[PDB]
Amino acid sequence: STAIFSDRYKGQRVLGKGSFGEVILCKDKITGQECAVKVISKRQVKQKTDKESLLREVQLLKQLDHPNIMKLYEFFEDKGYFYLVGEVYTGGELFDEIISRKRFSEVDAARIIRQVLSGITYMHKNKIVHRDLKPENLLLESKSKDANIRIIDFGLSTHFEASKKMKDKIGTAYYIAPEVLHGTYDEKCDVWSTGVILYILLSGCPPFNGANEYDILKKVEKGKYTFELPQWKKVSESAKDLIRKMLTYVPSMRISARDALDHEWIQTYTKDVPSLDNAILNIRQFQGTQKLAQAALLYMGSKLTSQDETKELTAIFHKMDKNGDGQLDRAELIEGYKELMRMKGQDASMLDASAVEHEVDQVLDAVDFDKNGYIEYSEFVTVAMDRKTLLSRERLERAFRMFDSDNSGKISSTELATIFGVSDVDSETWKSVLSEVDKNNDGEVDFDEFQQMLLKLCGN
Ligand SMILES: CCOc1ccc2cc(-c3nn(C[C@H](C(C)C)N(C)C)c4ncnc(N)c34)ccc2c1
Repeated sequence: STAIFSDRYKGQRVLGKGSFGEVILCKDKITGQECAVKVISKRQVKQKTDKESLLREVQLLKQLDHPNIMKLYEFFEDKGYFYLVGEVYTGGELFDEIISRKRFSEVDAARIIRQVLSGITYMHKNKIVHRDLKPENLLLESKSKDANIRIIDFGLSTHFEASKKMKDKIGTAYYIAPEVLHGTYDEKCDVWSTGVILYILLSGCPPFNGANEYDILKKVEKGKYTFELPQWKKVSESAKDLIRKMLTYVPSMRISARDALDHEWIQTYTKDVPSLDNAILNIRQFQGTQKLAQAALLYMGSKLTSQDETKELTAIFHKMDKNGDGQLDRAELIEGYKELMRMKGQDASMLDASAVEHEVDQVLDAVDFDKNGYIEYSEFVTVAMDRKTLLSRERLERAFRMFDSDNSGKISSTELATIFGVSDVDSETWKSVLSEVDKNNDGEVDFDEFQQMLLKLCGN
């Protein structure tokens, strides 16, 4: 009688890893409506509150409505997962659209920040705090150029513990309010994060920066920042005054979301403004660096998952092969692949039996052999996993290219230091690894070299 997610929805495709879980594009089996489902693994994420409190929050968020906040439609739960079913948005992340623009002025910044403050104000009225507000939580509603910003992930932080794994942690330290670090926080922390994002939109650099996560956290905690850089000369006084008010240390003296909406800067500039060319270049650099460290971490992770899943799948099938001749049929292959999912959460794309039948067919319709006869599972295993190895190898490659804006084919030692600082790989550890692959003292690596470093940084 309790509703089953897969009874209602089929998976179309994965949309990536978000905070607390993967997101999958799904479709209602009856009505045909498309949805973006965030699937949270119960094993991998400790809850902060009881079930009663989670349920009550979900019920509230189902009834909330605001143009700058993601719409939530449905909530499911079974033995291992939460399924959070929201509206699909196709505009991508705000910053990925900002990097691909000729001009960007304070008028562009003010319109974006007004949308963010508007969504935030509304949620604070409803006593919902974000805590983790950052640029990848700002999606554009569509590919249209006038598109509304939809803030994602309101509600989650209250109920779920943040990951301390670096794959999940990257990019977060720049944005977290000081009082979150120390444990006594309330809705003002969201003004702080919004202040950091605005600082970044108008200069291209984080106001609190450092060589690794803990050095960023130290800057945040002392709370000092300056507008002394060159690009701050191209910016109105009123913009810096707002930022000062939003990055006020003691939360009770910090400006509220609502009072920020009535600020001179927002009033004036969301109604003869020079472009901010110097900020577009730095944000393009900043985004590129952030995106490649993520891809570096996700690539290392999927290689670790592959090692785990390759050995496990082989063992499962050996048990199944009773006669010991290596011959299993598609139905057994499906049963073996299902069992791998029975004890693993990395394929949130494999939501049910029919997602797995199709995925076996795809592997099978590559290995060439017939799916109505018996099969050599050894072969099947070696192709199934690579459809994540090659798949992930290609996603790293693209971010390497994206990062290499001069198409030089290479990343300097200085740039590696920056990528590995953001990735929290120890300086001595990656230099050590660099030495084992770059024996010419070029002080630069090409893609395959950079890839070899990462395999050596995840025990290969
Ligand atoms: C209470 C929070 O419940 C939800 C439900 C669905 C969610 C869906 C997304 C989401 N994530 N993504 C993919 C994004 C990015 C590619 C835009 N990242 C996380 C891989 C989306 N793309 C389009 N529309 C969406 N709604 C999303 C993010 C947070 C969500 C939170």
